[PDB]
Amino acid sequence: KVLAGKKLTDLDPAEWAKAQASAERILVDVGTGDARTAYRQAIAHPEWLVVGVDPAWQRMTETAVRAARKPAKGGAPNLVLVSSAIETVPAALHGVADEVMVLMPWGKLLRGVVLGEADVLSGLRAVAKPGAPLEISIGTSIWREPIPLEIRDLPELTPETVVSTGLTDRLAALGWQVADVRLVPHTDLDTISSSWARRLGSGATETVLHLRAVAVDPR
Repeated sequence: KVLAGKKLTDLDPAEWAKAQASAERILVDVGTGDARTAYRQAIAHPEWLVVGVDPAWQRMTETAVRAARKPAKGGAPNLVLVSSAIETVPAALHGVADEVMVLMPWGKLLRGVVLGEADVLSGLRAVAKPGAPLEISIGTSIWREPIPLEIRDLPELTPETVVSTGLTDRLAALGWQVADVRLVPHTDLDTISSSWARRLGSGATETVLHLRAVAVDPR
């Protein structure tokens, strides 16, 4: 269930309850990578319960080590790294998110987002409270060669194609009322995708497709 160092242990239902009650706000990152991005949201907002959810738990191990240390040594006790896929999220993670974030997704998470697949979008909808925003950010440079296999068979997602492909309708039918979709050129990449193999301040930027939606009633 939950990362505790380099070992994943079980999270006591009670402790998971107190942590929720104790938090000003709950933020859920689906698809976290090595989870440095989730770690920094936790450091910047110690009162947020930041929850990183992703099946590939071995990659979040270093983040978990650094987060387990004492406060003065860069520890972050408000960071919860959950080992789970979004398509079959456990019932304890149902309706907890004040905000759901999908920051530069890869693999199935990325493909399900571009295609508007029921299992990914409903899993994302399952974790959110009514009114909670869905923030999806995808770097557009994934559509230059070589285009990643998980999306190589699709056309480039633009603000205009999001509507004409019916993605905006599939989102609304699954409980996601789209509010805004736009391209933001020259976006500092360190804002939505940190990494322990990357140094902050490199100033690397990219064009990023943003999509905000709000959790409503499914059809």
